[PDB]
Amino acid sequence: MAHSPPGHHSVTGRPVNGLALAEYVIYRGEQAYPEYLITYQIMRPE
Amino acid sequence: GSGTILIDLSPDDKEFQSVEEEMQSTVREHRDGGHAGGIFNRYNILKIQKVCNKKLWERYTHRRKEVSEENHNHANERMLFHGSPFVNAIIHKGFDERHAYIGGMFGAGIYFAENSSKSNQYVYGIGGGTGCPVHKDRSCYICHRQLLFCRVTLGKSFLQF
Ligand SMILES: CC(C)Oc1ccc2c(=O)[nH]c3sccc3c2c1
Ligand SMILES: [Zn+2]
Repeated sequence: MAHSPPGHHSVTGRPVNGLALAEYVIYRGEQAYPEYLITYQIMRPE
Repeated sequence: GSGTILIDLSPDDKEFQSVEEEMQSTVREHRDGGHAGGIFNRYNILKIQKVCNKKLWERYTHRRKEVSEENHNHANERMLFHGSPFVNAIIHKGFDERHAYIGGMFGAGIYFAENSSKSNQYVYGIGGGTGCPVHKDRSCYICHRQLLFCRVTLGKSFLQF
């Protein structure tokens, strides 16, 4: 596992002409808690 | 005896409903046309469980306070999706360096998405791997998938365009 950029706790990947929302990276496992376990199927478009 | 218990939420519970809405409302179309995560506009939610672990919760709040104090009392805490073949190990033992994406665009760390459909591309591995274990189908509409909806401390975040 790499280090966070000096002076930072995380990285934000800002989204090209898009409807895309952000992605994020932490370099310490302690900086996330798995609050909810979601069980699901993807649904075939009609 | 990891210390982890799972509590089922009723579909009638406001907490179930707000988590489902964040899951459904953050689906988008992907540039791979569904190659990694499958072709879909929405999910069938089968179950939502609260993950309860005193030790792992205290591990989180201890680190949250360290970050907060380095950042004018601001944890910059988000609720974000995580998809992984290792969700079972994560809920029992917590996130650690073994859940890191070594080949990630933003370096070897643990990745989270605002888009549920982005995290869905990783449930069966990097780029969807070989898809569902039963049918080897990245777009399987039969097999049950799991995503984590996670509390994440960002603190001071480096903005990469
Ligand atoms: C592509 C990258 C910039 O964004 C992401 C966004 C979400 C996730 C995720 O939910 N799980 C996993 S497991 C390995 C990588 C990822 C991942 C990567
Ligand atoms: Zn399947």
